[PDB]
Amino acid sequence: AIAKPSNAVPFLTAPPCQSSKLAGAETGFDPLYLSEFIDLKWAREAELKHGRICMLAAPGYFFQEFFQLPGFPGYSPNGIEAVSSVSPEALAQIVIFMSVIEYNSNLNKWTMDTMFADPKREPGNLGFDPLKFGENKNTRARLEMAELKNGRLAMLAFSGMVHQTFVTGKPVWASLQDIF
Amino acid sequence: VADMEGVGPETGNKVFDPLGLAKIASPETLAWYRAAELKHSRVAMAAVTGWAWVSSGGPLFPGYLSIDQGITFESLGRDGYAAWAAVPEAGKFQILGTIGILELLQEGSVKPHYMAGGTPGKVPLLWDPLGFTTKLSADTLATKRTSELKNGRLAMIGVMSLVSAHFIPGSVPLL
Amino acid sequence: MTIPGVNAPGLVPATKKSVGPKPEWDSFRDTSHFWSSEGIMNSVPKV
Amino acid sequence: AFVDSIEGVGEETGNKIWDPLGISDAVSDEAVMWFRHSELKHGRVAMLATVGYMIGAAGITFPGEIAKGVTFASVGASGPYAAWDATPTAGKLQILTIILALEWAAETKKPHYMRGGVPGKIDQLPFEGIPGLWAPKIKFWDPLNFMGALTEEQKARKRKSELKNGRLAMIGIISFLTGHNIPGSVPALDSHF
Amino acid sequence: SAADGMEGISHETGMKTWDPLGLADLGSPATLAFFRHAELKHCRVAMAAFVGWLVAVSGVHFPGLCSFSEGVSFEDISKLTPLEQWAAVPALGKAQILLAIGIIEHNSEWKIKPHYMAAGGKPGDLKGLKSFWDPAGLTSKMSAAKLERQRLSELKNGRAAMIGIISVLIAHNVPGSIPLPINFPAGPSLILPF
Ligand code: CLA
Ligand SMILES: CC(=O)O[C@H]1CC(C)(C)C(=C=C/C(C)=C/C=C/C(C)=C/C=C/C=C(C)/C=C/C=C(\C)C(=O)C[C@@]23O[C@]2(C)C[C@@H](O)CC3(C)C)[C@](C)(O)C1
Ligand SMILES: CC(=O)O[C@H]1CC(C)(C)C(=C=C/C(C)=C/C=C/C(C)=C/C=C/C=C(C)/C=C/C=C(\C)C(=O)C[C@@]23O[C@]2(C)C[C@@H](O)CC3(C)C)[C@](C)(O)C1
Ligand SMILES: CC(=O)O[C@H]1CC(C)(C)C(=C=C/C(C)=C/C=C/C(C)=C/C=C/C=C(C)/C=C/C=C(\C)C(=O)C[C@@]23O[C@]2(C)C[C@@H](O)CC3(C)C)[C@](C)(O)C1
Ligand code: KC2
Repeated sequence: AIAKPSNAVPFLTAPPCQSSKLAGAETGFDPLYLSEFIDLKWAREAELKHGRICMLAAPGYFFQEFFQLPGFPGYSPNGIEAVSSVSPEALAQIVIFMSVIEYNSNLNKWTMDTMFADPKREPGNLGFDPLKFGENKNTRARLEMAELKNGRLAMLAFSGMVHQTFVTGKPVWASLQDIF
Repeated sequence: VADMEGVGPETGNKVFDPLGLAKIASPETLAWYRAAELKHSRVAMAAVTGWAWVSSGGPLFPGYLSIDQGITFESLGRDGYAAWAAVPEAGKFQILGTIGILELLQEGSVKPHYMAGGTPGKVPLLWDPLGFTTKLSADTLATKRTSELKNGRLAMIGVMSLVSAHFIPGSVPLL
Repeated sequence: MTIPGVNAPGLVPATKKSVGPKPEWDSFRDTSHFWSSEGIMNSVPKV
Repeated sequence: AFVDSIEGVGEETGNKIWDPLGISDAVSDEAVMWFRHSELKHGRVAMLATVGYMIGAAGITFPGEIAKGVTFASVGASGPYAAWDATPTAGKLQILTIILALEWAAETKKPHYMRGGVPGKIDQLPFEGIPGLWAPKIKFWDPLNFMGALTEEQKARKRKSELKNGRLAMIGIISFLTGHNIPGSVPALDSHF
Repeated sequence: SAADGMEGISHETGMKTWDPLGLADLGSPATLAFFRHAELKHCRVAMAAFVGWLVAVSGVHFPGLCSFSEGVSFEDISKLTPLEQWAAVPALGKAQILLAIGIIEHNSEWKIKPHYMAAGGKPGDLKGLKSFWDPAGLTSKMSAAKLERQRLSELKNGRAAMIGIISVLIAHNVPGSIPLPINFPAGPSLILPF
């Protein structure tokens, strides 16, 4: 006889995230009720950032076994010994590129209040849309939900790939094809 | 059923359905049957003409079939099954690939599908691209379609007779 | 790996051990996880 | 759905609902939809399996080369029972994944069968209406549209016949498997199967 | 879709816009203009690339030397496979070739003020860069219908060319892709620019 059950876990009360306007809110999946504690916009900003990183990582991890950047030294088909073998001053430059992007995108807005101090500033809307898909507002909801779901699936997929490589010692495709 | 072509005065000028297969057919099922009949008939006509041309002497292709393997059209064998076996497997594969891409184009390029409200067994992609027979009347075109169906069915019988002569030579007369 | 269903049977019949004499209470008490000195030590998580 | 409306009543059990154990009286009419969907699915899979098993027992097989080195006769040498185990794992996975696509597309259709749709009516075109996916519009059931010539009463009678033959096929396929596993349990089976 | 007035409908797929995945609907008219400009750029680069690949396979080369300093003759470079030719071009030569290309691209985006991602798009329109496209006025003899036909032929030929260039580049590297048994040249399928 729950008054406002969660749409995902119907034997629990509705979390605050369920009654919100961010995308993907209806599922209402929050058994631990972390939306009540954590700021909801700040967590969509983190969710989207993590999903974007992971959905760049998972294709990268899965295809670096198959393909090599032509002539690159220290290449290994599996990502872990690949990062072990690759020269440190390439990983350093990658990290510097990421840090430069993060700093310049989040200039003067790095804290839960300073970020989203501006009411316009939306969760995860950093303004990166060169091709301007966002001008078409009919499919904006579809694209937002698809980005969210794909990012989440990519987080889980990259975690699975990395831990399966830890288990087996072999790259993702080799480990998969040695099951069947 | 009677609206469709193929019926002629030979079989009593009525539909030849001894097993009653047309009675369980929707309009579309009839379209599928007609398209299959047309394709089978023309394939059989091409096959029987090629087989007769090869087996009955006459001109043959002049050059080589493969420089790397050095197989001449003369050395293929000049008989159906053994010549087809002696053709290189790559040649067979690309012949079948050409036919496959042709049929995929036939299915996905003609917009009114013969099953979904189109003419059965028409190939606007490939039929007289320069217009050898385009200005003729509709009545002559229809009776020529009837001729196509008739002698194409006779060609079905001919090509199956050739196959049954190859595999069971004591069956057919002659050959 | 033996994927049950595709490269292996879905369910293998279990070993029928046949009906026979009973065991002894001491026999299955000096191997229990709670009433045996070594059974207690074999009940600690390996990890 | 409601145990009544459904058509499966026949003369073999008298013209009444055959529920000896009252399974239908202890359900909320939501599960009767699931039972007629599952009954028809079972019957259809069972008759396909029955004709396939009879074909295997008779020994008829395709001309050859199921795989690269394996032949159809060789992989069906030890009757139909061991044929599945003998088939290549890759082709087995392709059969399983095409069936997965079919049975996922059938479930994804909006009216469903439990939530107010016809239990048994698999969607004729499972793979259409899916954004980002393309299939060549070959409808799953009755691709050639044999059913266009049938009127409402004729197809009702044929649905009755479908249910009867599917039930009989369920009995038959279980008879085949049980007869193999337990010799002499089904006396009408020879050494072929 | 948004791709009806655009001038790319073929006669091979039928007179319906072949967008099976509906990428034209997803995005703005500016996005679709970007897609058209990218398609025409890929088309043009692929035509030029297939002609260059045919030239490299044939072996015809300029009479002269690439650099008077480095011992790199065109005769010397012609003996390598088509992509190792570019790999063997001097670094400074590659740098200034890319400099010219980048200057052209920047000026195409700059001086053509009504932008392709803007009102009055003109997506593939690079005329406006004076004396760049058709300096000799060859198309000047053509009327509107002939121009439309030539544009459609451009898109068709370039689409086929960008299929063909990838085909020849991958056919030897992964054997069995193209059913033909012609022994394509060896070498990479992808070269880093420097
Ligand atoms: C989380 C992201 C991520 C990270 C951390 C790495 C890290 C690494 N990759 Mg990379 N990689 C990624 C994604 C990633 N990759 C993706 C998505 C692909 C495409 C399948 C590749 C393909 C790839 C290959 C083929 C190779 C590496 C290799 C490497 C290593 C050396 C760096 C290098 O050469 O990069 C090369 C980077 C690329 C080829 C492209 C990266 C794509 C970026 C991340 C996309 C972002 C830009 C965006 C799409 C553009 C927006 C356009 C807009 C303005 C219009 C290093 C461990 C090398 C290796 O195996 O070393 C052991 C190597 O040979 N990666
Ligand atoms: C007593 C007796 O007989 O025993 C027989 C019985 C038995 C056993 C059955 C035997 C056999 C086999 C037989 C009889 C086989 C026969 C096969 C047969 C009769 C095969 C025709 C093919 C026709 C073709 C290819 C036509 C193409 C036509 C083309 C290329 C056209 O486009 C036609 C057309 O351009 C025109 C000309 C003019 C235009 O206005 C119209 C168009 C554009 C459409 C045996 C072994 O022989 C012995
Ligand atoms: C005697 C004794 O002691 O024991 C017996 C008992 C025991 C052991 C049980 C036995 C067994 C096995 C049994 C009973 C097996 C039964 C098997 C069964 C009952 C198998 C059905 C298949 C149906 C199919 C494939 C339907 C296809 C249907 C198709 C392709 C269609 O759609 C047809 C149709 O489209 C047309 C052409 C057009 C329209 O006009 C109508 C429609 C649209 C419908 C034995 C061996 O008998 C021995
Ligand atoms: C089936 C199989 O397995 O393999 C098959 C298929 C497969 C794999 C695809 C293959 C391939 C490759 C293919 C087909 C490659 C195709 C390449 C292609 C289609 C390349 C076009 C270049 C055009 C250019 C440079 C034009 C410039 C033209 C310019 C700059 C003009 O000025 C034109 C002009 O009109 C103006 C504008 C004004 C007029 O006043 C004057 C003229 C007329 C001059 C195979 C292996 O070959 C065969
Ligand atoms: C209608 C069907 C058909 C088409 C549309 C078609 C088109 C093209 C095209 C155009 C895009 C090219 C470029 C091309 C090239 C080659 N074809 Mg091919 N071909 C077709 C049929 C056959 C058959 C039957 C054979 C064959 C062969 C070869 C050889 C091998 C030469 C050698 O090995 O010396 C080469 C180089 C022979 C073969 O593979 O022999 C092992 C062989 O028997 N083709 N073929």
